[PDB]
Amino acid sequence: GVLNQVLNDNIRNGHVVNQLMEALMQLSRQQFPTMPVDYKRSIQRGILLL
Amino acid sequence: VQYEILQKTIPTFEPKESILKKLEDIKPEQVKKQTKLFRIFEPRQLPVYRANGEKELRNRWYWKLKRDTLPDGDYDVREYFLNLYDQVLTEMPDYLLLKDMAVENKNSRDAGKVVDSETAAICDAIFQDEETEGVVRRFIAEMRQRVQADRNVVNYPSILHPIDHAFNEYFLQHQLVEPLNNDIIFNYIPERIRNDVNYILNMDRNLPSTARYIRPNLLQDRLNLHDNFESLWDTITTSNYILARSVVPDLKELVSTEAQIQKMSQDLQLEALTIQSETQFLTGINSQAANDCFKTLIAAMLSQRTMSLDFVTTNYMSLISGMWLLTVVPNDMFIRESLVACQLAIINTIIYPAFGMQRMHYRNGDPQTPFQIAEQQIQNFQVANWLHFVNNNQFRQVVIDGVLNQVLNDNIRNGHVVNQLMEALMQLSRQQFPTMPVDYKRSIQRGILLLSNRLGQLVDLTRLLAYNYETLMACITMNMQHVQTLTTEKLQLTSVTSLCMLIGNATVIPSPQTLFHYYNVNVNFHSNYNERINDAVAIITAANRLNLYQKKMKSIVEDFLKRLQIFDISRVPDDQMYRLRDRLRLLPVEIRRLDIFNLILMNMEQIERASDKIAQGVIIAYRDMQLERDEMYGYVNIARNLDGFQQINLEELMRTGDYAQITNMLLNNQPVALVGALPFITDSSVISLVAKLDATVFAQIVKLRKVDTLKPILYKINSDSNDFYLVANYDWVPTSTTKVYKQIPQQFDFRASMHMLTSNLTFTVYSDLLAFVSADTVEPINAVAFDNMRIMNEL
Amino acid sequence: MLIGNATVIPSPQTLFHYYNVNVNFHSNYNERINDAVAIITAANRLNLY
Amino acid sequence: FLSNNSMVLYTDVSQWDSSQHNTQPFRKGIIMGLDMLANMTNDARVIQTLNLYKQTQINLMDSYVQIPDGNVI
Repeated sequence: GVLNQVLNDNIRNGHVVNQLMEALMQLSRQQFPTMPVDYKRSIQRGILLL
Repeated sequence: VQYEILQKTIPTFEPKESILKKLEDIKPEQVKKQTKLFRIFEPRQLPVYRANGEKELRNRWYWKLKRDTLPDGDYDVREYFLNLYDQVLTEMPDYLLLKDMAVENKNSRDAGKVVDSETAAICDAIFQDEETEGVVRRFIAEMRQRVQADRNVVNYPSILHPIDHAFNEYFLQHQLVEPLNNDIIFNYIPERIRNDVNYILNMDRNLPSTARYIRPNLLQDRLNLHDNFESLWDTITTSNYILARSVVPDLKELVSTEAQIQKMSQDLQLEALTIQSETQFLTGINSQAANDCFKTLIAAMLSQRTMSLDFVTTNYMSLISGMWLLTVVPNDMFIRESLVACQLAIINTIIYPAFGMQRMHYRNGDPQTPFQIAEQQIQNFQVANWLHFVNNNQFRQVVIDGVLNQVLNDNIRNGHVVNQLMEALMQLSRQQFPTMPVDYKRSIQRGILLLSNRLGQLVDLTRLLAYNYETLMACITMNMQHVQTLTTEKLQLTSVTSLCMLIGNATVIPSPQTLFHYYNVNVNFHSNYNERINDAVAIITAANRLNLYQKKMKSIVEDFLKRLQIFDISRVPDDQMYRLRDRLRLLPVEIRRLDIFNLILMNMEQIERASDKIAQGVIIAYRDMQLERDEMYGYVNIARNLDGFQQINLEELMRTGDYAQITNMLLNNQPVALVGALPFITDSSVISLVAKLDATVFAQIVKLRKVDTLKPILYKINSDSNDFYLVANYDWVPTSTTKVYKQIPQQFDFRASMHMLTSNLTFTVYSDLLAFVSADTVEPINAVAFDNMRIMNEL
Repeated sequence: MLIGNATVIPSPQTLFHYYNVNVNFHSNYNERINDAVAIITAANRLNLY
Repeated sequence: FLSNNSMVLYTDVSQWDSSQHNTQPFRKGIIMGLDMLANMTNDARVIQTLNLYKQTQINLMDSYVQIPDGNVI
C-alpha cells in the first residue's frame, strides 16, 4: 500500500562498478592527445585511484 | 641561588613514526638451528578401570596434548590452528644437527643416546614404574644411536606420536642446505664480471664437501609491482637509487679548475665592458657536482628512476651539453616536459636560427617532441641523422642471466655517437646566420668550441659511463623495468657542464668490495622479499581453505610490509593493502609451507578430537539410552559416530541468530545433535545421574538466547566416584539421555610409537658467501671494455 | 576514498523510532484532514456563510 | 583575485606560541622528516649533522624557563 522508488538491481549489489572500473582503467590507459603532460599524468593516476 | 618549581600537564601525542632503515643496513637473516623437536602430544599416566567400571592396581600411559588452551567456538578453534601453523613456521628449521640436542639413556644396554630430553625422561619413567612389562624394558635396552660415517649419517631413536613423526620427518627430508665447493662460489658471481678481465679473483681457502651453505630464493617479482603500484614502486625505486649512488665511484685527478677555466676564458675572449652570455658558461664549474652528475646518471639508469632538468636559458652551455646528454642517454628515461623544454631551447637557439628558419610554432601537448617534428623540416644529412638517432634512442629490454636489463644501443657504448654529434655541430659552425647577427654566431660557435676542444675526453667519458653502467647492472637480482615514476630528481645542467669541462686520463672503476656489497645487499633484499611473500601467501591461501569469515586480511599485509624495513606502514592506505592481497591470493605456495599445511589440514581434526576441555558436539535423544564402556573413563555418556540423529551446526546459528528451529525442536522433544566446540564438566557423582541433570542445561537457551553459556555434563563413573555401591548391589546397567559426541585418547604402544630419525653428521654452515673471495682491479688507465679496447685512452 | 570494512546498519530501535514517527505523522495528517473536512462541510450544510 | 565572488580570511597568529599545535606534533613532524632525510643520504657527516638537529628538537620538546620575581626564581 506504499509507493516506492527502487533501483536497477545492478546497484543493490555492487556489480555495475566493475563496468565503471573497466571504463576507468581504459581511460587511464588512453592518451589525451591535445592535452598537456603534467595535467595529463595526474589525471590518469587520479583515475587509477578510483 | 634560589629555585621555585612549577609544572604543566602536557598532552601525550604519539604518532606511529614507522621506524625505517636503508638497504645497506638491512641485516640479511639469522638461520634457524633447531631446539627441541616440536611435540604436540606426550604420554601421561592415567588410572584405568576394568569393565564393570571398578579399578586396577595398575596405571597406563595415554597420549595427551601439550598445553590444552583451546577456545570455545569453532571459529576460534580454526584461529587456534591457524596460529599453530604460524607457530610451526616460526619453528620450521632451515637445518638441524641432532647431536646438539641428544642425551644419554640411563637404561640402554650399549650406553647409547637418544634425541631429546623428554625422550630420556619418558624412558626412565617407564623403566622405574612397577607395573610395566619386561618387553618394553628389552626394547628400551636395545634402542640406541647408530652411525655410518662413510656417508656422514646418523640414525637416532625417538619416541613420538605419528603426526609428530610426520612433522619431524618433513623437517629432516626438506632442510634447505646444499653441498659447498669453490665452483659454486665462482658461479654465484655473475658471468659478465668473470668474463671481464678488469677484475681478478682468488681465495686462500679450500672448503671441503662436508661444508654447507643456504642458497637464497632469488625468484623474481611475482606481484609485478611495476604494474599499478606506482607509489610502492617509487619508494623501491628511490630506495635502490640511493644505494646505487653510494657505490658509483668518486672521481680521480681532474684537471685544475682554475687552469681549465683560464683556458676557457682565453678561448672565449671575454670583455669587462659587456654582458656577454658566454659569462654564464662559467656558472657552477666546481668539483663535487661533476661527481654528483656522474653519480646521479648511473644510479638513475640502474635503479630506473626518472629525472627532470632545471636550467636557466641564459646559460647556453647548459643546452650545449644537454645535446650530448640526450644523445647518449635515452629519452623515455626523462620526464616529458623537461626534455620538451630542453629540445625546444636547443631548436630555437642553435639549429633553426642556423639554417635560417622560424623559431617554432609548438603546441604544449604535441604528440611529437620538437626534435621529432624538426627531424624532417631541415635538409642536412648530419643533423638529420643525428636527430633521427636521438629520437629513436631507447633502451633494449633483454633478459640476461635471468634478470631483465635495460641495455643501451651498443652504438653509444663504443663511443661513435660523438662523431655524429661533432659532424652536426661542425656543419652548424660553418653556416652563417642570415637572420641572426655575427656576434650571436660568435657566442654560439665559441660555446660549442669550448666543448669541441674536449672530444677525446668526451668519447672516453661515454665509454666509461657505459662500462660502469653494465658493470653495476651485473650486481642486480631484481629485474629492472622501465616504467615512469611519480617523482624525479632535479638535475642541473651546470653540473653537467662541470663534468664535461673537468675530466681527463683517470679512470674510475667500481672497487670489487663495493660491487660485492651491493650484490649481497640486493640479494638480501630480494630473498627477504620472496620469503615474506611466501609467509603471507601461505596464511592467505590457508585462510581461504578454512572458511575463516570474520578474519580481515589486513594485519597480515601490514606484517608483510613491516618486515620489509623501508616502508611507511602508518601512511600506506588500506585499499592498497587489499590490492596487494588480491595479487597475493593468486600465487603458488612454496613446497615447505604447502606440505606442512596439507599435513595440518588432514590432522587438525584428529588433534581436535583430543584436548579434554572441549567436546565436538552433543546428542539429545529423548529416550533412556545406554552408556558405553571405556577403560580410561568407566561408564560414559559418549558417542563417536553420530549417525542417525540429525545435526545442527552452531556457527551457522551464531552467525545468523534464528532460534525458532532449535526452540521448536526442544519443546516437542524431537531428537537432535548439536555440533560445535563446547566446554563441559565431569560430574563424577551418581546421585546426579538418576536426577537427570544433563537435560536441564538446555532450557536456558529459550530463556536466555545466547548459546555461549552452554555446558554439557560428562558422567564418568568408576570405583573412584563415592557412590559406586549402587551399580554393584542393585544390578543396573547405567542409562542416560543426552550423550556427548567425543572420541577417546589413543593407547600408548611404546614399541609401535618408536621410530628412528635420520640425519647428517657434522657439516658446517656458511652465510657471508663472498667473504672467502678476495678481488682486485688492473690499473685504471689500463682498463678495457666489451670491445677489447682500452677505455680512458683518448687524449 | 575513506571507507571500508565496517558495516553500519540501522539499529532496530532507530527503525522503530522512524516508523513510529512516520506512522504518527500520517495518522495525524489524516485525522486533522477528517476534522477539517467535517467542520467545512458542516459550515456549508448549516448555511454558515 | 579580489572580486565580487571571492573573499579573504586574514588572521593574527602572534599569540600562538603557548598553543597545543606548536608543541609535540610540530616537533615530531620535523623528527619524521629528519628520519626520511637521514635515509636520503649516504655520507656519515651529514647523517650526524641531521642527528644533531634531531637531538636539538628532542631537547626542545621538554624545556623549562628561568623567570625571577624579585628574589625567588
